[PDB]
Amino acid sequence: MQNKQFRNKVLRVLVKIYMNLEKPDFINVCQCLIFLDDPQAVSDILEKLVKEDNLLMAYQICFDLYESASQQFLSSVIQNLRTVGTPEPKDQTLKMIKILSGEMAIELHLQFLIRNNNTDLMILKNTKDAVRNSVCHTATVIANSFMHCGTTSDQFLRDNLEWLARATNWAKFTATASLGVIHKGHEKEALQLMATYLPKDTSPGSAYQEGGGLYALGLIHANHGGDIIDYLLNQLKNASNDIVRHGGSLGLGLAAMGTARQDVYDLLKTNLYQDDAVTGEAAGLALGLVMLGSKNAQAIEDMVGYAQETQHEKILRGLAVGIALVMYGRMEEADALIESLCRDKDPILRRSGMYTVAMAYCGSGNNKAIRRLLHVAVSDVNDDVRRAAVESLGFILFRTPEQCPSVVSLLSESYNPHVRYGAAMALGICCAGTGNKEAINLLEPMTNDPVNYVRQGALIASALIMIQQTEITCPKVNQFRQLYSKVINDKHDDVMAKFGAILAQGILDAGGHNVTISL
Amino acid sequence: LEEGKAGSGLRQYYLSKIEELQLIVNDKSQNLRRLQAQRNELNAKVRLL
Amino acid sequence: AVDTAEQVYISSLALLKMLKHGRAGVPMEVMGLMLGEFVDDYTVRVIDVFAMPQSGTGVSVEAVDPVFQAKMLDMLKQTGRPEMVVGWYHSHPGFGCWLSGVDINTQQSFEALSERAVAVVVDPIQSVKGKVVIDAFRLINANMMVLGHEPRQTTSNLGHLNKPSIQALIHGLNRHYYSITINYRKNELEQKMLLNLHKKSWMEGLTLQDYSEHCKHNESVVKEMLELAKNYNKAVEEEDKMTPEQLAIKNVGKQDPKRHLEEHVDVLMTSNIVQCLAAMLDTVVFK
Amino acid sequence: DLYSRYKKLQQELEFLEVQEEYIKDEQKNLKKEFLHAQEEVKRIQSIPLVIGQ
Amino acid sequence: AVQKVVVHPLVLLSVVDHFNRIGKVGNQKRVVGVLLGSWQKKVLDVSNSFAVPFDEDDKDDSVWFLDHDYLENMYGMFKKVNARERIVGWYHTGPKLHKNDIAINELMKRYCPNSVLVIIDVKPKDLGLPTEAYISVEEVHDDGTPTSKTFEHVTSEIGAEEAEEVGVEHLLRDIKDTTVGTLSQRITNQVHGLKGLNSKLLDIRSYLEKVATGKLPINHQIIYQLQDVFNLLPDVSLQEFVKAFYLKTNDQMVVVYLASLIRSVVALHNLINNKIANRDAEKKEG
Ligand SMILES: [Zn+2]
Repeated sequence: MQNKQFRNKVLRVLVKIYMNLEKPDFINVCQCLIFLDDPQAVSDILEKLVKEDNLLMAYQICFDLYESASQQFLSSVIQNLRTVGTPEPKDQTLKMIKILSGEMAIELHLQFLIRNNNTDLMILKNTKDAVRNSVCHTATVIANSFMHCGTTSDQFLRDNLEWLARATNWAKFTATASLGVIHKGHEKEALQLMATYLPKDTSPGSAYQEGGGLYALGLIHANHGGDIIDYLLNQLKNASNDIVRHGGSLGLGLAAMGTARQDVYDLLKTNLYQDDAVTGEAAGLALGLVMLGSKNAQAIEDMVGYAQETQHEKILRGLAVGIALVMYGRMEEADALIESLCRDKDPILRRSGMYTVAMAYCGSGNNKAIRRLLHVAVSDVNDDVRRAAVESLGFILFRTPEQCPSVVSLLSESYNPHVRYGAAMALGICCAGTGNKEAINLLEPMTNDPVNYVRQGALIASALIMIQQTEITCPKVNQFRQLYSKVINDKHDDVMAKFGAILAQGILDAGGHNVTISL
Repeated sequence: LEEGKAGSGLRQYYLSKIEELQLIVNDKSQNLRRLQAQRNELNAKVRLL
Repeated sequence: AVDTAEQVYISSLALLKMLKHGRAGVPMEVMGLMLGEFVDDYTVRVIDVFAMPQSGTGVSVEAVDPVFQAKMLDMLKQTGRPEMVVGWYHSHPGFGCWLSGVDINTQQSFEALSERAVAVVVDPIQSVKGKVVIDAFRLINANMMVLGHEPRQTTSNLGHLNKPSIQALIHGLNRHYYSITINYRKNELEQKMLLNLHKKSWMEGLTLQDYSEHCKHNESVVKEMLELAKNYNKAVEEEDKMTPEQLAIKNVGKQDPKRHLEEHVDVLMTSNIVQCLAAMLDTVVFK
Repeated sequence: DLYSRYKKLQQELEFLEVQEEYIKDEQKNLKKEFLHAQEEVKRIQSIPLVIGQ
Repeated sequence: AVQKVVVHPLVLLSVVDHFNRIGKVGNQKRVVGVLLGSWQKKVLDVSNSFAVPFDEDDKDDSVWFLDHDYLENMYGMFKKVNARERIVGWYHTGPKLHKNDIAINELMKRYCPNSVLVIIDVKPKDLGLPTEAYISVEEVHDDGTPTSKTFEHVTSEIGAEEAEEVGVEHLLRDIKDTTVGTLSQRITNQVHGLKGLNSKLLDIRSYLEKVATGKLPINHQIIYQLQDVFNLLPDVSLQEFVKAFYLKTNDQMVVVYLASLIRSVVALHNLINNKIANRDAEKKEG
């Protein structure tokens, strides 16, 4: 549990030993460059690739450094490597060009993930048997987006058109967004596929198709290098009501995540200056994404100054996530900011302090914030910070899966159902991708209670653990059978309990058991 | 030598006594959280009332 | 054909006006009008709420005097109340908070101007003083019977809307008659003014007056409560003399619902007033 | 592994030590809620009532 | 005539509305509201109230603007909907008593009966009770000064009859009830010294300032009773009260025996179940 005051020096002095040896190792330069993130520690290894004249060894370090461990440090190292070389000349050019591409991973993932799919008629037929026209209509298409993610399988949605556009509401927006979750990584078939739906009059009666086209396009071009953002500014400049603003703000902000461009900041501010709660919520969600690591001076004070001067709540949660996601790596900085903003009279901003401190203290590097996290989880009378409290606890304690259920086992069966639900989200996020049974043996008391909240979060938390698990290792028959009885027992259950039930069933079937999640 | 087995040996034994203090804090957390489950179950019971 | 997820904002103004109007909520039918401002589609805020004079006819469209309504509204317009009417409220004592045919007819007639037409029915007559849970009512379109009833998004708050779970009125008359969620709002001026006002409402004038009253009543009046307290203590100890026989015979199962412990703990808490006020007398005697 | 158990175990020392003031907060707050709900269900019992058999 | 009054928090929350419907104009002066109540009984009971547009002048203090038609129309309609409450007086939100208040109150002294005056604070930072009932009666002065309107302080209490307690308790969900015992007693016994410290310390500084730097007679006659009552406790030698300390300390001994003995009775079930449960669960576990 280092404080980063000496770890970076110990690493930057222990990386000088392998360069003097007979051969350089990759595990130490990776495990150091994932923490120190210093430009002076990469300028040597990026220029030694030409001196060593070894092509095969650079592909691994380039693949994983360009893969993860940085976004803006990659945005700087791409031009640092762009400056090196010509403004073996013929080989270094194709090397430097082909290493920063990053689309080869999308091609191979699209290839094996295009030839490894496994679909069954029992799941989708069961969804059509349990589908309702009001609530779970979005659950069926979000589960279909989960199972058909990456495989671009629109043939399931090509069966009939009377099951999707039968109701003019947000269900079509979630259907087109779910379509954006189905296919991803397409520079021509995406925009062409969206334009081919109604290229007749250029006037859709339902704007949710256009808003879902912009939001879905932002889902497709997430973190891509061939962004169409330049065209998305001329398309967002068009005057439209709550669909180009909302869907265009979400898609444009997601596509411009990490760029820290002042242009999207300006047009985003003039997009939120209309005092509307929905386009301001999307403006906050986009501003938090695009401001990753920027830490603008007047932006935080402008948002917190914009918070208390309005009565809407969606603007307060949108700016809450907006000022929450912007805070990354400010452990030594946001102490007075979060400590000062913790005593605010607004419960929404009180949740924004914990959501903000969640990503700031990732890595279990601060045992102090938990004092006020659990202290406001138990002491405060409003259930908003109580159910929104322990998400930061799981986000900081995601390292150890065993230590979480020992301290959240009391929160499994808490006083109010809100701490039970937020604690269910905590068990869902802390034990995800692992095999710890300390939450699984506690899932049985969570799944039976007169309150539908703890049942919904219990089915979601149970759905986040059973993924990527074999039956011969652990007896999962209990939660498989009790999870399968919810879609047949939906007649005697609540309307939202079946929503979270089939929505929880779409988690295991996501991608046909091929794709998973990792923290 | 005679340090890792003797000096670090008594340091490890002192670490075992620290594990005894963490067993007092441990079982204090256990019985305090079980009594916490009793009060939570009673106040939750009158909440069911 | 479009619907959103609306939520009615309720401040302490309309709440306390519905509490005084509930004190004046005689069995006779009463009338009221809610005011506010419409900022967007899916939010509604009430600020101004007043009462209406009673009539022998009761709740009806004929009882609403347009020259009196528009007169009082104009007198609110010449003052610092630039808010238009947002709905009308009333009381339904005894027979439940549901709406009769006359109420849905005057609601249908009064909803021609405002598309929202918030309706609230307060009934503090049979409601206990423990909870003041109130519910807002809505009118559904008669042409929506073919399509879904309520295509309202954000189905999370319906769990909070499931608190009025009476098995006769909500789903006993839920056809063509639904409801909407209710939330509150409180700024720092109401929080500190009303909080310090209630703490002061439970405190003294100078806050030092009634302390010595009990500090010196411990020697005059509380002595009787201490002797009687010891009479209950001994009155339980006379059975606690018999307890070690049963506890010395069976030791299996519990048959007496009395605990004999927490009551004596409470007796000790009432007995600690002498200890806590002894230092108070030490301060009054000292300085 | 042998000498790493000390400093690795210190993280468990802090993780178990941080629960002290937490369980203090729960045991001091949940009884205040216990008397809140206790007096709330106590004040429901009112003197004006009907007598049956 | 009137010994005490009863003021409901509804009118003070209507002052919260006075601070809400301002509109951010920059005036925030002493907006005068028409106080309503029940003058029939000897005790005064405020149920609700309303306001009237009131504006003064910047330089000249003697400028005051009221309305008779608005008062007779709001009072006429309010009496038509509820005839159990009538006009009693008024109240201003200003923290300072200006000279023009005799002319402002004089209108409701002529047209209305004897009006009570209530001075409150625009900012709820004062720890003391915000409501002070000031009766508008003329008193004869001993020094020979001409008879003028005098504002005598009448004690006030903030209580709710049936519903406002429930509404306030539901809207707060943070305040606690009486709850006799450890916490509600020890909090008063901790913060009471500040509750008297801010009052006395806040008063005797400006008092001592106006002692030497004072003119325009402030009724120095009452200062003799002030220092007289202050000198009515001349540091008693505590000689006679020793036996009283033996009595209160003997009651302390009674609380000692009750605590030790009763807790010793409570130790029975714990110090028995700790053995009979652990040894039987242990011997029967395997
Ligand atoms: Zn009736």
